[PDB]
Amino acid sequence: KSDIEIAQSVKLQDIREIAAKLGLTEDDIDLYGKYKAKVDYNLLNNKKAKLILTTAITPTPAGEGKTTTTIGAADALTRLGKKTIVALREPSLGPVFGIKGGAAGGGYAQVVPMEDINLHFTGDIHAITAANNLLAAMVDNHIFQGNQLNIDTRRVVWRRAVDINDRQLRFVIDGLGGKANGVPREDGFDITVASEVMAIFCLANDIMDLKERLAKIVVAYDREGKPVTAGDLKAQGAMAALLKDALKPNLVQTLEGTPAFVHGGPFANIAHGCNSVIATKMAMHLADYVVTEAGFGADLGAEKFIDIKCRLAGLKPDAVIIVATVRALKYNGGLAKADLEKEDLNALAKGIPNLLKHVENITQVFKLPAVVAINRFPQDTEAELKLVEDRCNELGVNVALSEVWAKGGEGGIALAEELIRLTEDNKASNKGLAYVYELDMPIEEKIRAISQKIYGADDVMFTDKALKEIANLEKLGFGKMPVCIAKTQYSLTDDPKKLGRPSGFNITVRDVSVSAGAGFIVAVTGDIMKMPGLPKVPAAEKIDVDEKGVISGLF
Amino acid sequence: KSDIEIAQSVKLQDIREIAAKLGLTEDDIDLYGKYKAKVDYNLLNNCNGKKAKLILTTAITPTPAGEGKTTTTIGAADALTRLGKKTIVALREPSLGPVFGIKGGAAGGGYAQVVPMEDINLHFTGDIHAITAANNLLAAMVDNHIFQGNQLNIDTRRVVWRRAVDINDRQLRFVIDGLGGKANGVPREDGFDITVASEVMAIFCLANDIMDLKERLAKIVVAYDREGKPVTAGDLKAQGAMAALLKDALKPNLVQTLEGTPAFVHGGPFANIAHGCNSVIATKMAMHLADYVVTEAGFGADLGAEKFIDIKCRLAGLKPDAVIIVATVRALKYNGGLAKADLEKEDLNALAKGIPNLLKHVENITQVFKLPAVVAINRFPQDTEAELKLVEDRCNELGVNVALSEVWAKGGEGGIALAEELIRLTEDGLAYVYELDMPIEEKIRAISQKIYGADDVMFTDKALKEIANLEKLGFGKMPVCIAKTQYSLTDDPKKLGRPSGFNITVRDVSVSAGAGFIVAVTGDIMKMPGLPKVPAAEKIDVDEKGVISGLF
Ligand SMILES: [K+]
Ligand SMILES: [K+]
Ligand SMILES: [K+]
Ligand SMILES: [K+]
Repeated sequence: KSDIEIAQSVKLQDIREIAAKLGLTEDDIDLYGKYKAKVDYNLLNNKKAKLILTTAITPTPAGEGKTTTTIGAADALTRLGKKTIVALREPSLGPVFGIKGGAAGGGYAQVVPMEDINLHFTGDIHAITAANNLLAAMVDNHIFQGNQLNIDTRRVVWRRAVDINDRQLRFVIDGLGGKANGVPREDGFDITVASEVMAIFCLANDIMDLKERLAKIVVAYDREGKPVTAGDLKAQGAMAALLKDALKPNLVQTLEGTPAFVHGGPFANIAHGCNSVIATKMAMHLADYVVTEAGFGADLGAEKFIDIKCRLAGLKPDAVIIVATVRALKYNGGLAKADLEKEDLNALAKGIPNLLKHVENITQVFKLPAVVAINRFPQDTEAELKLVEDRCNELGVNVALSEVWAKGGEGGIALAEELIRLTEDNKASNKGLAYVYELDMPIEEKIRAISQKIYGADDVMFTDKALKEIANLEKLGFGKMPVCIAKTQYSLTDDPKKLGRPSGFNITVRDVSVSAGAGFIVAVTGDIMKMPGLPKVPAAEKIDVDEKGVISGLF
Repeated sequence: KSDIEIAQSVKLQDIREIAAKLGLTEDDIDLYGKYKAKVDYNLLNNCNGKKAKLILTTAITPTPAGEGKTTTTIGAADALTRLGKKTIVALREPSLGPVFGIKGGAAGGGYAQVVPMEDINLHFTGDIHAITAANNLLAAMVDNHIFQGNQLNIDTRRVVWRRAVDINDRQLRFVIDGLGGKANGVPREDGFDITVASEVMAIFCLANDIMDLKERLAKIVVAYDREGKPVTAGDLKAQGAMAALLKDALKPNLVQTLEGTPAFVHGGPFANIAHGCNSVIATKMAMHLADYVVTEAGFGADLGAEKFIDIKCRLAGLKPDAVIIVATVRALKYNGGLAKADLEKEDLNALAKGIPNLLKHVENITQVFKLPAVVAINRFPQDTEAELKLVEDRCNELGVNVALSEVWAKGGEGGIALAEELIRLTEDGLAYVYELDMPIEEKIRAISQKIYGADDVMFTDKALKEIANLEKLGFGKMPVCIAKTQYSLTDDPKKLGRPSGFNITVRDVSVSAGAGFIVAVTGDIMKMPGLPKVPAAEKIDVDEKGVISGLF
């Protein structure tokens, strides 16, 4: 019984009745069909919820069902009589046509309508694409019309975008055709959700902060090295006007009718891998418990959820879910696929340190309440689960068995109860929030602080190129903001083949740039794909529509 | 009072009420906010009309300062509604591009508007994004096929498909893509057009339903192989996915006039390289849901009206019941040589030198297309009683009445005389300029001689060769779409008046095999406008509440 079969076999509730559960009326929402609606963001200036973060262990090529657990947890809280909202990211449209689409969640833990969310949804990503490309066209128009700001054509760092998996646009030359048609320069397209516009869209408090952030975008450098901004080009009003409706969070729902926001969807390497701040804040204003998540494992996603999103937005998670599976741990202990359906306590024993490292980071470094969610598969023996529970309990952390894939909200009551226990009226902590690094430190000491404390690196090495880039960013006033580290998700090191809990290793930063409007430094550790390619046989080939307009072949 | 202020000062009816006027339940429509809806296209095949009376709004040869064809189009519909006739106005959705370069504008004007005006000028219901995505998906699939082995044996230098963005971006007119070594694609020359110039928009507009959409896309010629044979979107298995991307967009957008007349706004191709009409599915939907439908075509009757009949009506199987030809006194005086500025003071000489242009359009409609015509004049206050009488007198001598229209100032009240005449014209086989079985040259000669009044048509040696390749490849039974300047009946924009003793020169001929017509270019054709020195974008702004200002 497919995710698509499951999603189609369930009568969804009209979105006005889902909105009713949040005390929203016809006047608070803009409908986009029967099962989708945008919530006016002006509600946010007239108490707040407990915030739960769903993160996970180091990911495998397949998955650990993080998003599925994130949905399942919210459905469970709802059943226990808690007014709850699950907040998630919108997937980009590109992959749907290359390597198949997929569910928001899975099993009986989904957010729906599945088909619309995968396609145009409410048009957020299209608005973001238009804004990015307007900016680019305004940069080139300015150069063409006389280049008053003295932009060095070879130093425009702003890139164009489309939400299609198109390798042909990674490296291009545009502005050709003689003097009436542009001025030649090297350029390229990123997949829309990699644009700084998407990261900014997700870190904005409101429409005004969006506009002020957009204005700070560095689009190019002039001929003596000084940054030129979207503000210099007077683009920020037009971009924000283009993003006016998009920035209203999208209200949809779970298979059990828990209210749900789907909004924003940045990269989790070159950006912070979270859904939008405005949506998270909206959920906390309308509910008593909010469940959300961040991309990849807890070394990237949660680190950036806390040290970037929470920091700049002024939020604090009240508890963290660390998702794990017996399979993924045994893979981390070096068992190799196809050999993972059999019980192996030795292999599991060698995989647990990874989980423990992530639990240690959440409980000791970030100092947050935590529960471990094992997504129970059928072949998970009684001993294997007991083993995970014992090792976790020795750090003082509980394990909840999650069966939400198979049973929906009923399969995550134990997790939900633990989360209620963990967050029990004890907010306390006038302290504030524990971050990995402080803002006033130099860029290399933040990268070092993250690499050592979170990844468990001995140290971080820097190339001469990286070092020079850091120096010039310190000068230009960018030395006092969060640092986003772009590395592989499949390992705690920057070498993806190093599984388990690696030690006696370093990270190596090869490139450092600023997302000035987003408000963070991006530190790349090698190669980061910004535009995926279509396979030999794209999924598009088998996507069809019939006489009556029903789409087939997306899943 | 400005157009946006009027559009923001009128209290609009919930679109569900508007839908009810047409007998549509909750149920039959997808709401996009309180004042917009998409109507399900499965209501077509549904049952059986009982088709409406179809009214085509066209115009004289345009000047830079427009003649308000759209406003008259909206007003004739509002008038008809006030005369108790169940009416829908059908219009084109405008592209986003120009709004950020030279500021947007009303859908119509004055008290003859379709609204919400802001939404229509931005993302609306997202139709143009779906189109852009479909076009750009196909382009990605063409390149992927080449990158992955190139079974179809495409010549990389003969990929004629082009990418799309709805931004006025001259930087993308001419590009090289597929650079960065073997891992990043295959080098070729390429470029973007503005989205609404893509064949996907023309096909979007000519499709009868979702199955006709899919089958038209399959026939898109994306490239040629190394031995001259066309490769298609169908060969790439792209048509299903393109249609999936366009599944919702293809449902017509139901909105309203200021007075609450049901309006469709849907589709919007060029009127030079394409046919300049709103979508067939929206017109057909309107003719199904109503008794009168008022719609329009881009530019003057030599371009828009010619193609509305010879391309849209031919392929869609429609027949207009009457034609409105819009003109103004100022426009005619301009066309009779009077050089701007003075287009304010009376000048019965210059008017009499402009009128022939009008009479040529009237002749083409009433004698060549053999259709009931009415000339509607958008009366300005500075128009003298004698100027207006001279236009009426010259028109009455050909058998055509003149209705004074003041729908700009007075709304539907100002189009009563026009509407009453339309009722009279529609109470008291379609004639095409050419037959499909004629060769391409002869079809181009037919339009040029009968409609523009040219002596003959000249072709370059390149055009003759291109034409011949299309004849042999089996594209010779298709309608022909002549792309040329709108500001003149010739292909020289300077030639105002009713020019005599001229020829047209066809310099380039290609095919939109999906859309089903040949495009014949006669001069420079700008498919991607650029931004001015100071883009309108610079003064567009949004406040903490999320109100946009500076858009108009
Ligand atoms: K999507
Ligand atoms: K560049
Ligand atoms: K538009
Ligand atoms: K080309």
